[PDB]
Amino acid sequence: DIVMTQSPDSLAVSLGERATINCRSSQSVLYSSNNENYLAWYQQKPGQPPKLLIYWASTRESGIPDRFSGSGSGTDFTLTISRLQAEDVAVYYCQQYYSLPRTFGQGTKVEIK
Amino acid sequence: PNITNLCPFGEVFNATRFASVYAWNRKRISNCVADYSVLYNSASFSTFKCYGVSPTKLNDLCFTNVYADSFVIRGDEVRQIAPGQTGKIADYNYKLPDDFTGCVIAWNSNNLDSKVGGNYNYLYRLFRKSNLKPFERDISTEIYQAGSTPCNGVEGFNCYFPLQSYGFQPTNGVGYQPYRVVVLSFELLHAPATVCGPKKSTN
Amino acid sequence: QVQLVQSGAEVKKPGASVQVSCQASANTFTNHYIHWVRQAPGQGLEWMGIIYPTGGNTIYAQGFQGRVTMTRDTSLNTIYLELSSLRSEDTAVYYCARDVRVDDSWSGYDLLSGGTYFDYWGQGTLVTVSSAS
Ligand SMILES: *[C@@H]1O[C@H](CO)[C@@H](O)[C@H](O)[C@H]1NC(C)=O
Ligand SMILES: *[C@@H]1O[C@H](CO)[C@@H](O)[C@H](O)[C@H]1NC(C)=O
Repeated sequence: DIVMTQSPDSLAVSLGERATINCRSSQSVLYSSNNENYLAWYQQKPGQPPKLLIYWASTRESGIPDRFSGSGSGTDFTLTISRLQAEDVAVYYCQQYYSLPRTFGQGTKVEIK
Repeated sequence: PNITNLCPFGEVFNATRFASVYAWNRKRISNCVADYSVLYNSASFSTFKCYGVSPTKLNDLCFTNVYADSFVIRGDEVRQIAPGQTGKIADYNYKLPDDFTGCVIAWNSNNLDSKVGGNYNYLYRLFRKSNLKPFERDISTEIYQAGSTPCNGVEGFNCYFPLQSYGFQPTNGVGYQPYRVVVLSFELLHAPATVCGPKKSTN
Repeated sequence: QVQLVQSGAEVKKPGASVQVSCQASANTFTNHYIHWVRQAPGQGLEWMGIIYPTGGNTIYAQGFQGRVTMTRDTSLNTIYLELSSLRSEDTAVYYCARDVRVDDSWSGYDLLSGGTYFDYWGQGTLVTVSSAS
């Protein structure tokens, strides 16, 4: 049932460096007809609700800066955050919208230095 | 004024049994006043998805024929039932035309088309010589050839029985439960006919 | 000027009924589906169901098939819960996440295909259940 678990449970990121968040699905979300990889990436600060960052596999939604990036196809996908300098400490959720019931990831906490 | 004969939509939607996708049935709705507003307003249908003609416009536009192609497919495979899509159901079992004018109705059927112990009575084609043409009701059941060597009409290496079973369970996710489908592919032709909307006569 | 708000915090006894809900601007949310997402404080997100706002066609997750029913109100385009048989596992926040339908091809509604992704979320409505205050 599109069960899901991120490879990195938690990672300590040195400030200003690049950190990757691997995110593996149990079943491939790639759809043959249009060939768009159905994943989206979310981040929620404590208290606040999650905010989408990348809506397809790669392209980022309007309003977010170009710091974030994601790539991949099939089942292996990664969110690469570049130059982690701001207070972007949060828990990062990747989720399938290929089919119901929309199994979100367990979430991984990013830590500074 | 009023309808002359209500169409047999109850015979299709509320059918006692629904055929597998590889042998999808087709009910030729003909010469009847069709009420679509009763179907649209229903809260059971988890997917209506009218193409070409808007759903509310249906009740005063009308055609020569209406074919209610019906089958059973798990929920995540429902998107393949549409023009231009590609996939196992789209390629090997049921291909809609690239230019299409219909309404792919669907609804959850966990309580009807499944039981506590599961159900293996639904089949789907996993191998074929080539892609289907539109509305190609191919009910082939011969052993599929996957190589140069002959299969000797029997299962073996490089030889697979073309139809496999869904095999549902009540523990499956909501997207993986059995969703029935009805397509309603409209048609025009040289001969006029009036499978058409209600009278709408207030008096 | 935030354009999506919830019904505020709720507290209920086990076995009671809860009506977490969110009212929104109908001018733009006739053509967007709207989900419901759970999160326990220590666990991650969880999925509850989808509601087509006008027609009210609904799909629930298998884990809550016999525990929730969700309604509509076309005048306000607000949606409600009916989560019953509350228990200690039910303490969680409830966001009415939005969707954006991508395809202009088909008219009508499809709860399995036209969902796509969660572009907008409501403020958290934390629900707690306990024997006594
Ligand atoms: C429908 O129209 C005709 C009468 O004009 C006839 O078939 C029948 O009486 C009408 N329907 C009912 C329910 O009477
Ligand atoms: C199927 O049966 C139910 C209850 O018997 C009824 O409400 C519904 O209208 C029927 N389906 C159609 C298409 O009329």
